[PDB]
Amino acid sequence: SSIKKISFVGIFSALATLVMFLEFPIFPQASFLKYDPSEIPALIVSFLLGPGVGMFVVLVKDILFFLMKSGDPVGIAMNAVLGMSFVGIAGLIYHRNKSRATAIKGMIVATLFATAFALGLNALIVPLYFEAPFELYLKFFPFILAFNLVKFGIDSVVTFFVYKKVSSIL
Ligand SMILES: Cc1cc2nc3c(=O)[nH]c(=O)nc-3n(C[C@H](O)[C@H](O)[C@H](O)CO)c2cc1C
Repeated sequence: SSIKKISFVGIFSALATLVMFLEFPIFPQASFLKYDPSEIPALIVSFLLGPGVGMFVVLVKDILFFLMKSGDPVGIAMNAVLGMSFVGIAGLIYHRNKSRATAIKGMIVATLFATAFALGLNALIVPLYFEAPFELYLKFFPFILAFNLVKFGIDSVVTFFVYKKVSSIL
């Protein structure tokens, strides 16, 4: 039944939006970087149903969060762009031969791409957002690499240990 999958997707974008209110800065200096575990639900959906569906969960969840927090379109756009890359790369790698090996490799390749991708965009957004010299991005660089690494690392480890316990329940 597709309605069982629509239910699953609709449920998991609702939890992805709720859990986002738990955001907090891991680094008090780079306080604009806030961690939230909202992509663990999307990565589960990506793994159990397809990369495109998991990315769709990230977009629905961030749209809903922006309407409730309209004060930050820049900081939600970057979360949306990175979350869909991370959960997209991981699911595409993994679905070519569903196993833990390509689940593990899917999340590592996705984590390192999203982090480099973050560094490239965080290189272009930080000076504009703070109306500051490129100096400041280089000052933020060690926090940016460390943060998007811990964020998508913990999201990978958590997802890895939970998402087949989720396939059993279905
Ligand atoms: C300037 C700016 C840069 C951000 N950079 C990253 C990033 O590089 N990697 C990431 O995972 N999240 C990043 N975020 C995600 C951030 O936690 C999210 O957008 C929050 O809603 C910002 O308050 C960034 C946010 C902002 C505002």
